[PDB]
Formats: sequence, C-alpha cells, structure tokens
Amino acid sequence: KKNIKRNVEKIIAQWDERTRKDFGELTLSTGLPGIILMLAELKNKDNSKIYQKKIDNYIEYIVSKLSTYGLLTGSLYSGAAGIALSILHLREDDEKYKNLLDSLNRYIEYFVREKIEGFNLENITPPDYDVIEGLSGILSYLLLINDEQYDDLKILIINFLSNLTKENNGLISLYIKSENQMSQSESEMYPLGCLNMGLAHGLAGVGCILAYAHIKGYSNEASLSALQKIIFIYEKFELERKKQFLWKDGLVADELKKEKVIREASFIRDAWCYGGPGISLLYLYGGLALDNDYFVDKAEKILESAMQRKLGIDSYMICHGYSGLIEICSLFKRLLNTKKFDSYMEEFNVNSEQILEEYGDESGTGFLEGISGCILVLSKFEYSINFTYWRQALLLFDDFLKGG
Ligand SMILES: [Zn+2]
Repeated sequence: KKNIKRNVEKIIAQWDERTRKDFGELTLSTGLPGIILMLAELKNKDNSKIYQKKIDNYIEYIVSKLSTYGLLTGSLYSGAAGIALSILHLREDDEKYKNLLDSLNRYIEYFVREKIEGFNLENITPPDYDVIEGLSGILSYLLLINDEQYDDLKILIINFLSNLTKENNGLISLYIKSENQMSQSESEMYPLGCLNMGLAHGLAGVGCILAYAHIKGYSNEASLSALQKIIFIYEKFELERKKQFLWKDGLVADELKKEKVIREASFIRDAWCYGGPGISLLYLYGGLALDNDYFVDKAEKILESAMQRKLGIDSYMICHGYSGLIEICSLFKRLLNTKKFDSYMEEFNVNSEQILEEYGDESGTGFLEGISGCILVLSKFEYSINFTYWRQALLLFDDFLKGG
C-alpha cells in the first residue's frame, strides 16, 4: 500500500507550514505530539531519515514554545504527559531527549501533587480523574517509567483514585453533579448529575488504570478493592436481554440507589471513549489482574457484541470511530491469542485504501480524531513492531502480561 506514504507527506507539509508560523498544536489530541508518534512509527519505511528530521524539527519547535509560554497542564491529551509520551522512545538516543523528558517528568510530578492538594470533592468533574485530562491518563504515562523515584507519586495517584470509589453522599464519590459536567449538553442531559461510565471520562478508565498499576507492582488492598467495586458496578448496571453487553454513558443517583437502571438512554454508541469496546478493556484487564477467567471470557463477548453491532459508528477515527474498535481487537488478539476478531481486522485492512482517501478533512490531522490516528492503526498492521508508546494513550497495554 503506497497510499500511507502520500498521505504522510501531505501531513508533513501541513505541519511544516504551521510551524513556520496556538495551544492546540502542542497537544496529543490534535497537535504535534500525535504527529511525532505517527512519523516515529514509520522508522522501517524508506523515508525514515526525512521523518526523524521532521520529528526533531517538531520537537525543537515544541521546546521553543514551552520555554516561551510554559504549560498549564500535565495532562495526557493536552499537557506534559502527552508530549513526554510522544518522545519517550527517544530517551536513550541523545542527552537532549532525556533532558527534555526529565523536565517534563518533574513538571508532571509538581503538577499532580499540586492538583491533589487543592482538590475539592464538592466540585469533582471528569478532567480531575479521567484519561483525557485527569490523573488516570497521567498515570498511564507514569507507569512506563521504571525509575523508583516516581514510586511515591504513583502511590499518591493510585490512593487518590481508589478513594474516589468510596461512598460519600451517604453514598457517591465519582458522581458528577449536573453543574460539574464537561459541557452544557451534558449538564442538560444530566440535570440531576450522573456517574460517568465511559472509558475516556468515567469509571472504566479508573478501573483499567488500577488493574494496570497492580500488574506493574503498584497496588494495595484498597486499590484492589476499588477495582473490584468498579467491576461489580459494571456487572450490576449492565443492560439486559436484547441489550446484553450494553451500558448507558451515565448512571443517575436514583438508579444507583435502586441498584437498577430506571431510565433508558436515548443514545448509546460502540466506541473506545464510551460504550462496549472501551468497557471490554476493564473486564480484560480486571480479569487478567484479578486472575478471574469469567471476566476475561466476558471481555471477549462484550467486544465481539460491539464488533458485530457497531452502534453509532460513522467514521474511522480513533476516539469514537472504527479504527479505535479495530485497535482494541488487535490488543485482545495480542494478549489472548484469540482469533475472534480476525475477520474484522482482515476486512479493515482490505478496505484500507478507501479508508484514507475518504477520510474527512474536517477531523483535522491529529491523533484522537484526525487522520494520523488512523494511519497509526494501519501502520502497525503492516509492520507490528511498535517503535513508540502511542498505545499507552488509549490504555492498550502490550506489556500487561510481561510482569514487573
Ligand atoms: Zn470519543
């Protein structure tokens, strides 16, 4: 397939122009860190010395912007952890990469410690704890660093997350008040608030990160109890019968008090960020971390249901499109050696040319929603050695069974 090369070239031209002349451009979500990851994964390819030059260009461009403006966030998708993830594989190549990563890490530790200190549980909102902007996503990156100086930070985050699974409002903690929803659509969708049940912004994501922390060597009775409780909550509120393997995006106070779903959702979708595909990671990781065969076997059934169904899928993007579903299947196959998703993976790769050509320009070039995320997926099918840690950003943990 010669069409990856053409597309990459145009992406490079877009970013060469942009750097020759805003906040978004330093983010994993939409900016240079996602671009650096896509190009870095193309190292086997013929133009890889040109690609490494661009990477270094974009890196120097990044430090220059950091030196002038600073960062306001340590977050995986908008802050220092996403920038650090994007260059982590270069750590031992040159002193300049290691120097940059050390700065990022110290800022991250400062950032997290400062966040936990000024935390007010009454104002708890998803970016506090979540994958995209919060501590779960930051921990995903942190757990790739083997330096024991970060042990204290890791444990501080782990304890802080676990404690959010405790009952508060009499009963509550992770519950989000209507006022503290991330946008007004959600404020109006949830006028009495909700417990967010998505991977990206909710309970599954905390669960995954706690399971991953345990296999990495970082857990205590309380974090394991947080993980168990999270899975128990998924098991309790799972939809039934014709809606087996489905979950609403959010659970409201009364439903939680009743311990059943009361009001049906208007819109559930099959996505990484919300719904079955992302939720299947919780069961997979929980099942492997807790040595529960039932959870692992359920994880497969949940994902398989979503692959069959593809509820709400209208694009090939990572976040809530088909490339994200595919990459999750590829992770299942890698860890379990399951053949269940082989046909979907094969069909996606057969359709690869049409996927890139019809890929919207409206989604931009970035990782999370843009074309470069799709290229990353397609590229690791063609050459499965990962030169980078890009998968960490999606909580796809290739090392989950490598131990600690
Ligand atoms: Zn999404």
